[PDB]
Amino acid sequence: ELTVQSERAFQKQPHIFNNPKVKTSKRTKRWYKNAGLGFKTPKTAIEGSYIDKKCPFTGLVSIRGKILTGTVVSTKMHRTIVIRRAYLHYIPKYNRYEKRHKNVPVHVSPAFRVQVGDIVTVGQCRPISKTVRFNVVKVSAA
Amino acid sequence: ARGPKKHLKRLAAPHHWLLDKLSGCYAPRPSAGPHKLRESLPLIVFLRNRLKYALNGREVKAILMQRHVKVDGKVRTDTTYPAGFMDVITLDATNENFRLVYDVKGRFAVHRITDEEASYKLGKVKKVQLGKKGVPYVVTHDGRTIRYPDPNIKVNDTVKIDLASGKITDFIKFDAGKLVYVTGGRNLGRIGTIVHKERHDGGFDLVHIKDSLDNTFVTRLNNVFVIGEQGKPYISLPKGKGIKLSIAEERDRRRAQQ
Amino acid sequence: GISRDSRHKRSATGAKRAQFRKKRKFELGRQPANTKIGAKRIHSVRTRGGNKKYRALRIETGNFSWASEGISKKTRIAGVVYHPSNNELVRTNTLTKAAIVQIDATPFRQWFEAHYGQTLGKKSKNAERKWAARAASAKIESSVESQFSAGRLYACISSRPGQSGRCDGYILEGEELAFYLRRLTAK
Amino acid sequence: KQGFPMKQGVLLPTRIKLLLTKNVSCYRPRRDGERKRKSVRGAIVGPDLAVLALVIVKKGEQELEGLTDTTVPKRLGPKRANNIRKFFGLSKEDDVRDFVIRREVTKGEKTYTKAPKIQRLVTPQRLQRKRHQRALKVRNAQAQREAAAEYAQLLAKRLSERKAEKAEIRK
RNA sequence: GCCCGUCGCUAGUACCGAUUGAAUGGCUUAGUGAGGCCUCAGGAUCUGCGGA
RNA sequence: UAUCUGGUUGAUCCUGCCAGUAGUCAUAUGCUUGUCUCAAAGAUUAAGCCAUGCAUGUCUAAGUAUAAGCAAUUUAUACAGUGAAACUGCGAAUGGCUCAUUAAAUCAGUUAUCGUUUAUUUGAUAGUUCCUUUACUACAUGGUAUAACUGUGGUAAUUCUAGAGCUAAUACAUGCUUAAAAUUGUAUUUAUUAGGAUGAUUCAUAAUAACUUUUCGAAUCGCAUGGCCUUGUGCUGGCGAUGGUUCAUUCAAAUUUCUGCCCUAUCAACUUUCGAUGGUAGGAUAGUGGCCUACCAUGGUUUCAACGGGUAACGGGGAAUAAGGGUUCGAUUCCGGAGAGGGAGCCUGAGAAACGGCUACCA
RNA sequence: UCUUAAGGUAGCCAAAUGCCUCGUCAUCUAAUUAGUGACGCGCAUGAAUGGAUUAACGAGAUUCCCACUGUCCCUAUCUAC
RNA sequence: UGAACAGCCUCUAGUUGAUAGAAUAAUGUAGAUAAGGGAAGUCGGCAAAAUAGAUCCGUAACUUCGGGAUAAGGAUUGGCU
Repeated sequence: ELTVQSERAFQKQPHIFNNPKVKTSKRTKRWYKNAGLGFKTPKTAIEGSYIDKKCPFTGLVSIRGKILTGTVVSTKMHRTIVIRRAYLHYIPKYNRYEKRHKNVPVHVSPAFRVQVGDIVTVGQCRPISKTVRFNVVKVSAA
Repeated sequence: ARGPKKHLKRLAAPHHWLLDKLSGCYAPRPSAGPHKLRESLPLIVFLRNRLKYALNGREVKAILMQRHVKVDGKVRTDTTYPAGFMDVITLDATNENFRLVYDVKGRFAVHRITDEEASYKLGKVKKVQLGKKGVPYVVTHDGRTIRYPDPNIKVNDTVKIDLASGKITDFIKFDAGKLVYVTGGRNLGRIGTIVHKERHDGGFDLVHIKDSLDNTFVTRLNNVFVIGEQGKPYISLPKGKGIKLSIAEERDRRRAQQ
Repeated sequence: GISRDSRHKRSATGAKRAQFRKKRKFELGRQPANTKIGAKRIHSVRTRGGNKKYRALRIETGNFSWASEGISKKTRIAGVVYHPSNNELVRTNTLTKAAIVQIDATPFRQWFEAHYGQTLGKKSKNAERKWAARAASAKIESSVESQFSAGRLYACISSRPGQSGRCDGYILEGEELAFYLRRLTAK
Repeated sequence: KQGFPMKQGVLLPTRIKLLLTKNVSCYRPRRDGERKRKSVRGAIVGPDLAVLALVIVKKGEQELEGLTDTTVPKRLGPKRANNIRKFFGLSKEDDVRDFVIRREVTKGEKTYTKAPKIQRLVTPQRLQRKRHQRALKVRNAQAQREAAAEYAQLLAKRLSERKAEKAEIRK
């Protein structure tokens, strides 16, 4: 999207009150956190204008469980991407490996600018959508 | 399965109960209590098969009902009360007094104690919170809850609880040197001292435990139970003092004490 | 009963899942409350675990909070004017969460007059000293300034009448009030 | 005929089946929650009836044999204390243990009076239980207050120790 | 010496085959749609302006 | 216990299969049949149909007993012991059986609940129940039923019951004895504020303004009957059982991360009308979630085998046979699923889509 | 073996061409000289005196099926002239 | 109105001409309707009935690949805001 307040509703962090009766500085009160496990919260998640209630840093979604790494293969959806987690399955009888791949839809916060082919690390969270269960926490590309 | 399960079969019973596999279809399913269904010793198996006092379940029930038997400081009458790790079971009519504890093989021992020690028990504080009205409280591994603990008492410590009244007699912290009781895992019943922990994020924490004979092993922090100072236990340990010698060493000891 | 299981939805790969188990109570859904206005009528629905839920219909009044002041008063509901999900709820005057509604202004107006001693639109010594201490508090923004003259306050409903039985809400203010007013006047 | 009772409320001269729930006539449930579809008859009186049960709201000028001429006395008198008080016109303070109905029963030659046990009857047992409840609550109140004060003093001592440690630090 | 195929008899197996062939099961468009449930009402009757 | 042998030829050397050999908690069957221990056993075809009779009922000292029952008030005039019948509370959602349906479904290992419900057990836990703010309260304590019963009956018939008169509660609908310590409980909901622990949180908890058709905060029961005198049926007083809100515990439940399944291209494109992938918002849920709904973008899977089809396919722990590799089987004693002829709906309950529970259709 | 100039080949058929004939078998129906599919020693089928098949088309001929109805069971009534 | 120099009604224009009056018998000619059944009628579904416009969905064998096709089979249809 382009404008912050796009949908038919007003986008704001729940239980965050601007207190419009105070003329303080910085003209905003954004609620963030640190996801833990050493995952650094980006400065875009620090200072940005979006809301994305599903963001692990600003939204009310907590990262816990399996931490995974993949390479994205699709970014056409809205604030959601699909990663191809390649792995080598092992057949015991023939005592050698075979190539296999899995696609796990992973939710992406606007704090990152992801591109097809990058390598992104994600973490398990509560079911975001029917198939989406993870959120991206770091990207890597060059 | 459209509700709670109220039956247990002999094969599905935990192995350390040491029930035989051919006498009866079912096993005594523990009722709800301070401890889990596993890693807990029912009074029926502590009497009928451990102490051999009663020959049948009906006689175990009669013993329980005439109120000779009291776990911790309170009399128990249910046939299959889940007496857990450090629970003290009295049997005041025969003047004995046991504290449950794991032998080095990994089973509930029949270790007997005196009343001067039965007047207390230890518990690994498993959670610390602030309850209602801002009051802090601790909850131990046997579901027992104590309000208003010392602020220095944190999770993974041990709290000494008087059976007369739930109150913190003292506590043992979790740090290098403390003697610990490995309650869980492949080292069920082993006793040693802590040299250092690992403290992984998210994953299960790890501790490196060495014993009197310097046999270093590793165990998850969820399966340890610190019980006293360095070589200074706060409880009396069963025979063997939590040292597991090899199979050949056990055979040699058996043949030498034949 | 309405089933909440995903065993009936098509798989992510378009695979038609097969009927595995008959429907179950621990995944049952219930019909929407569709709470209207006037002549409070709350039906109690038992929920799993022996809990109680207040399926509200025809609610009369609700507790609405002025977040800048911190106070909250019971107030009669004039009616919905904008709903982000569906305009049908606006048309039929349905009370659900995040509904932008008009409510009465007299309780909040009287509270403002008795707490700060000012007026919108248009006596004891302790009262005068209190108003002097609370001076420059009539700096309330032009939106609500004209709102109280209009006699109705725009508030967002923050409760779930189909769940809690109450239609509690909070007064629109500042940026969000301006956004919702712009949506109303977008023509 | 066929023994289907007339249901109070349904307005039709026929026999129709309803889902009879709890607290309704013509159906005695056997299980908690069960509702069985029985067959009843309408409140409309019709030629299809076999017996019609009537109650004499006002007696006529001539009596009947197994009727107003003859009365059958109430089998059991009041059993609760206040029911006995109201039925005998007792006041707030009269004893009720002596007015109780002493029904005479004779096993052959041995006769004895069986009186109902009085429930809701104030008794030293009940008063003792009430006093015990009061004592339990007040004891609990004292215990909680003293424990709260003790932990407050312990926390104050701990914070004083923390201040002493802060003073000791920084040389 | 061996051996091939047509034809003739017997037996078995499968195939094509008019019959808009026939059954059994699964899914499903469309039409009809019981039933319990939620809900708008209806309020017999019973009870102290009310309640069920 | 890392082994072979007979068979194409006049004879030979090979490929090659047929056959022989041995095992099978692998079945049937034929013949024959003394003893001991042990023991499978209507799965295969028909999850086909079922006569009949059983398999879920249950009480103590401790919910209600004036049975017009038994035995006694040798303890008692309200009762006192036992006790049918019945109301009440629990359980009947466990167990047992079968393997039909199921091919990322179940299931196994491994994860999460910072994503929720949880009867019961265990351990803690309601001076604010005068708050509608000191009699709403009768508080030496409150109200009405109604069961059980007698009598009148209907039906060929059912674990059918109507009309009448009785009567209790730990059944229902109410309701105080809480002083008053500070600064007004708890429960619900909304908005605002601070914030010992975790890797991490809007967490735990606390403070405000209120809302609530209002939850809970003991009118229950059995024993022991003791201490204080200003001796009154006064004041205090033990052992318990039952009940109760919140939190924790336990028994669990529901979802959930990764990985893994037989044969099929004579199944290559599939999902996307009207849910498909995702976003916003709301309902719904016990709770997350396209679980459902409205608006919006056009997405999601696939030759690393999708979608479709078959399975004589419940999955696993495991079984038989094997130098090493492996092959075949696993209906079935244990774990987890699913079913009660098919299918759906639902009451009660903490727990059911429950079938030895109902509702309807089909057979 | 007689004989012709050659002796009906490919094909097709009780066909609009088959006397016997309502041929024989199957299907369609309760019942079928009808329809269709087969069998062909075909009185007397058959190759631009064109053979066979053929999508579409047909105010052509024929059979069956669904719907539909006074065609009929079994008739009755109404209006105009 | 409607797709429409279709059908129906009206404007300018033109006619109101066709022997007429009274009754409402049979049989007629033309138009119709019929309960239940639904071709059993008859040589034969002859006559009649049924469907029908538009939008959306769905559409087989066969094929000369162009068609078959409006295949078959279903749903909606007004007014007003």
